[PDB]
Amino acid sequence: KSMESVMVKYDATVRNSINQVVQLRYGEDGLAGESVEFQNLATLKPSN
Amino acid sequence: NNELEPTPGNTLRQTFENQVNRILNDARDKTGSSAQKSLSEYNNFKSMVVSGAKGSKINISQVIAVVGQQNVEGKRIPFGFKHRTLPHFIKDDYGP
Amino acid sequence: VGIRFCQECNNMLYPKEDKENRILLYACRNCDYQQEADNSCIYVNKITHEVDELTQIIADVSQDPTLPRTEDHPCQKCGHKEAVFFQSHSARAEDAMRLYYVCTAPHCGHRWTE
Amino acid sequence: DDEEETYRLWKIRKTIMQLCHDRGYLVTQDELDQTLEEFKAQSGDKPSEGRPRRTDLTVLVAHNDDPTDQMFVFFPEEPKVGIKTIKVYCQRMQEENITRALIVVQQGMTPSAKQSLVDMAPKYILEQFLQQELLINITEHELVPEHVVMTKEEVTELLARYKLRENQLPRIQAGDPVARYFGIKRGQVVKIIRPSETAGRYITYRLVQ
Amino acid sequence: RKLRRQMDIIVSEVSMIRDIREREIRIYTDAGRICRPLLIVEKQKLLLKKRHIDQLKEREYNNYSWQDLVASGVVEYIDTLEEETVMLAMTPDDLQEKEVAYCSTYTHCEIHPSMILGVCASIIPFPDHNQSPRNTYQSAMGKQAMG
Amino acid sequence: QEKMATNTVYVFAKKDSKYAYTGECRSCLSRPTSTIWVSMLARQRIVATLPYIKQEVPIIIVFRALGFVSDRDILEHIIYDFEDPEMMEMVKPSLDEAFVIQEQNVALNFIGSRGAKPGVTKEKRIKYAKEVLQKEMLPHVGVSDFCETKKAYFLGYMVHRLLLAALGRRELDDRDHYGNKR
Amino acid sequence: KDILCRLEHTTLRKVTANTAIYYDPNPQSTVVAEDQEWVNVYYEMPDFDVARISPWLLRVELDRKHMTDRKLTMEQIAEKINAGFGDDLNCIFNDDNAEKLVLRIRIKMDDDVFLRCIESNMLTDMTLQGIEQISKVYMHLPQTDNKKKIIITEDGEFKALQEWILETDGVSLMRVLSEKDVDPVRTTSNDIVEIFTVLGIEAVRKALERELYHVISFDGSYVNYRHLALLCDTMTCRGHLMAITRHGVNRQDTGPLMKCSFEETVDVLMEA
Amino acid sequence: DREVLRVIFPTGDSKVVLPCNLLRMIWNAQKIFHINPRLPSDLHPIKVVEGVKELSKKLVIVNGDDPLSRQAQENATLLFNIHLRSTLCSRRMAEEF
Ligand SMILES: [Zn+2]
Ligand SMILES: [Zn+2]
Repeated sequence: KSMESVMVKYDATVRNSINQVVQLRYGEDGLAGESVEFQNLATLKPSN
Repeated sequence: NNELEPTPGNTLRQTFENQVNRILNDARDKTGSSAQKSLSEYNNFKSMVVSGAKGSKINISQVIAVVGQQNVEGKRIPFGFKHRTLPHFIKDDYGP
Repeated sequence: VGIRFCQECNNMLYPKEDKENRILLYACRNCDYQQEADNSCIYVNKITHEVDELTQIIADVSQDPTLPRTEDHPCQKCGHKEAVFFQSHSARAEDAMRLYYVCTAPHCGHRWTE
Repeated sequence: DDEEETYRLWKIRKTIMQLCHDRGYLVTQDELDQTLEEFKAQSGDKPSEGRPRRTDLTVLVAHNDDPTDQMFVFFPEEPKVGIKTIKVYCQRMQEENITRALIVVQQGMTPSAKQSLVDMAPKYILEQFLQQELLINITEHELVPEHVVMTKEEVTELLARYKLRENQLPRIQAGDPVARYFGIKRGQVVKIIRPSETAGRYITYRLVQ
Repeated sequence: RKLRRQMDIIVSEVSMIRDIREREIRIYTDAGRICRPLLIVEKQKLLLKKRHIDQLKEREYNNYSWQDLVASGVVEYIDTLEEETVMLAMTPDDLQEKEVAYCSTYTHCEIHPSMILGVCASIIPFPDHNQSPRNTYQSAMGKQAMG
Repeated sequence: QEKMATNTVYVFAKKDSKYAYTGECRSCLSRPTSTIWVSMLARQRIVATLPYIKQEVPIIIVFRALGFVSDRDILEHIIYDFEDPEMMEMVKPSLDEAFVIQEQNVALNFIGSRGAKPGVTKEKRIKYAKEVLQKEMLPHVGVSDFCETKKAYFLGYMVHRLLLAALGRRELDDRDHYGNKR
Repeated sequence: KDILCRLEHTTLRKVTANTAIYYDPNPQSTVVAEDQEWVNVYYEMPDFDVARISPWLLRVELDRKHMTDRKLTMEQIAEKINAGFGDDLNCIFNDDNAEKLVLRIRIKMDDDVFLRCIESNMLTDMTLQGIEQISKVYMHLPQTDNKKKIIITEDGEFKALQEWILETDGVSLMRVLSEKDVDPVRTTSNDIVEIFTVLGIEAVRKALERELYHVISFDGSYVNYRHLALLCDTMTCRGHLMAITRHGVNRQDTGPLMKCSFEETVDVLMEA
Repeated sequence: DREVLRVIFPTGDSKVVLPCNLLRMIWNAQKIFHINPRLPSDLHPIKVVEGVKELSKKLVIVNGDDPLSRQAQENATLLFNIHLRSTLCSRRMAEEF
């Protein structure tokens, strides 16, 4: 009931029913949560 | 004989219960590991657990070795009677 | 220490100070009757409760058939082998597992702790 | 006694210097970075019946754009501040023709003096700061992301780019501790830059209401 | 206790409890109290003997029954809060005999440990080899079994 | 139908309630159930919630209304051993709270003032409280006016059990103990 | 351990063995046996036995175990009592040599009644050490990398260090952040409203996100970040903590038909 | 990019959720085109850098030519671009893939 109206608009912005901006891009990256997978950066951990 | 030293931050009852629970959990885990090691390659319990279809290593341990400690509200079985669990046991009996 | 009662009316004594004289006395307000006090303490408060329970526990618990009993610890005065043991009941102490012992014989009311 | 009060005063002064630097006021590197021993030597160690009385501590700093716009920071002598004391500060403020100032209250302020503060708002703006709030810089906490006060031109560009009316933005209330730290007005828009574990970085815009 | 066991002027309905530490003695003739029969143990020996079993095995055409067993002082009714003062032995042949003794002051003995189950749970074969939730499911489903 | 047992004193402890300990005795002579409560207030003093009476009443006022003027007799019914100072220290504030009432008729008027109404006259006010204390207070102990002494003992036992609960000398009664049920 | 003792709330009751009120009319002719041996030291050149001094004596005993566990000083206790109450009590106290650790206190309300009230105030409220609303403080070395300090070495590697951390029962975040040698950057609490009132709204956003992630992933399950982020953003969008209840959701400026379908059906339409 | 990652990810947790699985994709390419790791490669190292640079322009989350839009696009695709550059390193391409 609290979230029922939150929705991705055609601006790719996330707005509620009053058009108030909740997120400027969905998920802060604009990607759907079903096509993503786990991966390794491979640059973070190594020694210099 | 009041020889048990209370762990910092924890009451004497808390550390006594912790030690007994530690001992019993170690026993149950050792017995379960032994039972799992004793399983043959033809055992259907192992064939079901290894493939992950249904059941688990604790299920095998309880079936073969030891059902284990029984807990009420995350604690060992309380004293519903005055100072004992059932009328068959003696008062002030903290044994397993 | 604790309550004392007036003789004239069986009511509480409570303390008053002899203003002209600097001696404490007990005076029951329901009458004139007075007592210069023996108790130079009027109020004491055992905040830490370090007290052992030997006075609260009593010899008749020796007759409880559901209590455990061992021959290991002998009584001091008679040395009868049988002695029933049980745990503390004080809610509020630095310890919670010490055993209170009572001599089991019908004619030796004697008690100890370990 | 006296050493602890000195330590508290040194922390408060350092936090106030960081405050002024973050607000865009000309603060020299030495004033930003002052060792405890240096502050102790400058202001004379023990405060109680000693050289750092509270009135010894007041700060005048100049803005980078214009040196005419100057901030005083006051450190009241009294555990609680009254209308009389605030009127004395305002009289001095008018005599020095300055427009902005802070007050560092040791315990708290009477509501009548708070109302006196807001009554002055179109003329002279005074901001209350409790002593404990200035004992640590909340901006350096790990939970607080980067805050940047936007100019009116930047706000206009933002609203033209996203075609947003001002009320459609996320909001931040004026009583927010970060909004108190940056001295942010009703109607201004803040820019928050925080790291994200999906994108890497994310910018949020809050309207101050 | 002697009068209750002799049924003389105290009905076996009546429960008597002595709380030694609190120095109280409570007697209940009240209705609604749940109770169960138990065998009396005197010293380390049951009061139930081979002659009682012989007479009960010849129960037919002997007018000797459970009421005659009660009147002999062999079995006793005990309710919930009298059990607090009762030392129960799970079985006679395995807790009355001398060992490195757990207890020697046993006062009562269960008839059979399987008497703790209800009507629907008494049809379960090997109920001690199962998980308790499954026993509950069977107890619930037995009321729906057709016959 | 399962229900709590009657005529037996129980002691419990509520979390948020103004009382640290609440002793009660659901009493039945075969009739609707006349529950007295005897409670100990938190930050300590003892008050009673009598049936058909508006508000709490101090214990000493009730005891004096029962006909026991003297503090010795009241504490002798409450405390069975005068050699224990902790019990005296626990009871003392309750005595001090009800000092302003010293006469039995004054106590009866005090109780009647908190009745279902104050009666029309001093005699009807005092009469209503006497009827409530003889008919509605502890009916299983007795109903004939001689039994007030026995009623006093039972009330003293209730208070004594509450004091025992307050001293930690006894364990609080378990409500799900199936022997406490009928 | 020093920080632990400085952080934990300790009342005078915890270190007090027992208390007794005596009648001790004259300074020198005391009721007690040992106090003659310091009463003489105090009254042979009497400190302020200049006005009259009251017949009623208050006498608190202090357990040595608790006294030395918390690194207390009887001089510290006397200073704190005298400062908290002013000059309206005279404090007489022993050197640590005395085996029986005594703090002899002397003063409309009657003398003993006021002195009993003093005792009942001191035991409960004296607040000897630490920060109140802090019941207990636990100290331990974390085994989990999320509580272990992880730093970058000179080779650019990630090295995990073990340092002592404290976990309190009860929350007062501001004064703990004020405390000497407490790390202000990383010190955090699990309370959301306390973080609000201390650090602001973005801090609540992040802390609420962390709490939700912890409570969801403690079971071992995994939930995508986007849903947690959306929940936190919706709760913190309007600038204050919008609880997901009838109050927080129906105080949004939405249509009355949306509100009547959640938890306040008739009242919403009546007000609209 | 390594410094940025070390700022973004303390504790050094390298597991990240990203759209397309580059290692699996490279392995797919290796198997589709029958690539022999035992033989020298014909891939010019300039083309690796140029292809990465041109691909990074075609992954648009925020569409626009304003500086604000450019900054938004960079913040949106920073992590994925860093990962893409790390995996499509010219040396890593020449040695492993
Ligand atoms: Zn008298
Ligand atoms: Zn003996």
